[PDB]
Amino acid sequence: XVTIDADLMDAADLLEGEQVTIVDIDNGARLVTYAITGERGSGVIGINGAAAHLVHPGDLVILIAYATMDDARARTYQPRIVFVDAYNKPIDIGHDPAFVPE
Amino acid sequence: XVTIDADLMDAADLLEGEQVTIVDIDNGARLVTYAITGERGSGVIGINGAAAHLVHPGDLVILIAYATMDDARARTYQPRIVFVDAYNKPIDIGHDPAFVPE
Amino acid sequence: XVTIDADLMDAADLLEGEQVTIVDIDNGARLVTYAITGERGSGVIGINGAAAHLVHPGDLVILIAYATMDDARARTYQPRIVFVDAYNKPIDIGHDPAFVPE
Amino acid sequence: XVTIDADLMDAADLLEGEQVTIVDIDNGARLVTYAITGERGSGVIGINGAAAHLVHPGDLVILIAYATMDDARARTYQPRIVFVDAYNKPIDIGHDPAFVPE
Amino acid sequence: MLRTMLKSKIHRATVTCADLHYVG
Amino acid sequence: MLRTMLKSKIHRATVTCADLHYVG
Amino acid sequence: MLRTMLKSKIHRATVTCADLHYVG
Amino acid sequence: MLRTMLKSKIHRATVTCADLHYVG
Ligand SMILES: [N+]
Ligand SMILES: [N+]
Ligand SMILES: [N+]
Ligand SMILES: [N+]
Repeated sequence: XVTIDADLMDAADLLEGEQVTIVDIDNGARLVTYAITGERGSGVIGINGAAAHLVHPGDLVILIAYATMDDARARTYQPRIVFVDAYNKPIDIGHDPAFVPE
Repeated sequence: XVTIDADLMDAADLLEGEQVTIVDIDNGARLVTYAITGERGSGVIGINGAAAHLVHPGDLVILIAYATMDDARARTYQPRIVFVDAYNKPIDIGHDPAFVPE
Repeated sequence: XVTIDADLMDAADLLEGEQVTIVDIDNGARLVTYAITGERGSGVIGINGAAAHLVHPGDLVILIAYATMDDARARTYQPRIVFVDAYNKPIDIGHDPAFVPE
Repeated sequence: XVTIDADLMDAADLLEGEQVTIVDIDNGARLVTYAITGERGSGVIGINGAAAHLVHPGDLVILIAYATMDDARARTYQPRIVFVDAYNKPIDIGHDPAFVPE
Repeated sequence: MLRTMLKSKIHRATVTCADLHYVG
Repeated sequence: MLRTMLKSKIHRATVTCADLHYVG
Repeated sequence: MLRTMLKSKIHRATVTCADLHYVG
Repeated sequence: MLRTMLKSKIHRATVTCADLHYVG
């Protein structure tokens, strides 16, 4: 795969090559791939190759990465949660995966 | 995703954000997501977003988390197994994934 | 899940609770679960709960576990490969996942 | 599973037994297995067992392996990307998963 | 060497709600 | 002992393109 | 750096029972 | 903290054989 706007990768603490799970709100597909850096500021969320069987243009998707860490660290760990607008621009960054803005 | 009663998360040694596999007894669906803390004592098992394609209200589900650990530790490791009643209240906590109460 | 004859778990270096992938030769199903110790010498390969949607009695299955390890160790690592007969008794143990006896 | 030409395993930094994800360009199948060393220089990409339900001869596939590593290392990590020709011979090796030759 | 081991199980829990538009 | 924890989420993103022949 | 490697294989085992209500 | 990163890719490889009874 998935090509992500560099701005979105930075906002979400995703590195080029980092494993990424994609889930599709529209059809319920779930798959695992890796991030590819997309043109900064373009808003690209591009699905390449095999994954285009499961994800289609215009779909609403969630992108997820996981970390493995010591138990002690996991108890204080804070995720990077990035809410985007209709143009895939980051409008809110926080700790709560269930937070919705406005 | 999955919103879990805080009482159930504590009983099962699940942290907010911890990866969780869900398997559905009724339809056989299997998916991977993360835990979101639900209102303590409410009995909430809530399926949010994309996963609602695969899991439906009233379904019986199993929630599973895994740990990675040194071989030496794994030989003495004891899981946290939480059996719940019809209202998602914890009625038994033990080491045996196959134990059933009464 | 999957209940495995203790003899088979020992032969394959599987611990109780260890994550296990099951693939089904007959129908092509692939799923991830954990091992439960079965009665020693019974030959039990039991599929419990949700996984019984995908795996049926009499199916031929492969059981797989993975380890995570340092690059240096992985270059010399030797898996535990257990070939079984029609009664799920271990007849050969070796290093080669592609080896077939007789 | 998947039997891979030893030349391709070496080119891609894959060890015998290393976990491998296969995605199928033709039908969109996605599965997880491990690498088996194939005859060096033969161009073999062989799908064995259960995975032959999902992958068929003549399909175009992508083979992927992942590593787990410290955050500091991940920021400078460079993958091994192997582009092959119509005969599964390596024609380009680089760092960019999205690079296409000529 | 690291093994992956079961650490938590909540079993035969009843899903109380399931909807595409709920976030968490 | 190691836990697997959510670390990044980008949510309700709109797929801008999706095609079998694009590589990245 | 960590690799994920096959460590155990039991192959062409015959499933002896498979039922939705058995727990283990 | 550990990240999971792509380390190997072989792409647009052609499957030369695929059969249920071959072991490896
Ligand atoms: N959500
Ligand atoms: N690609
Ligand atoms: N069970
Ligand atoms: N095999």
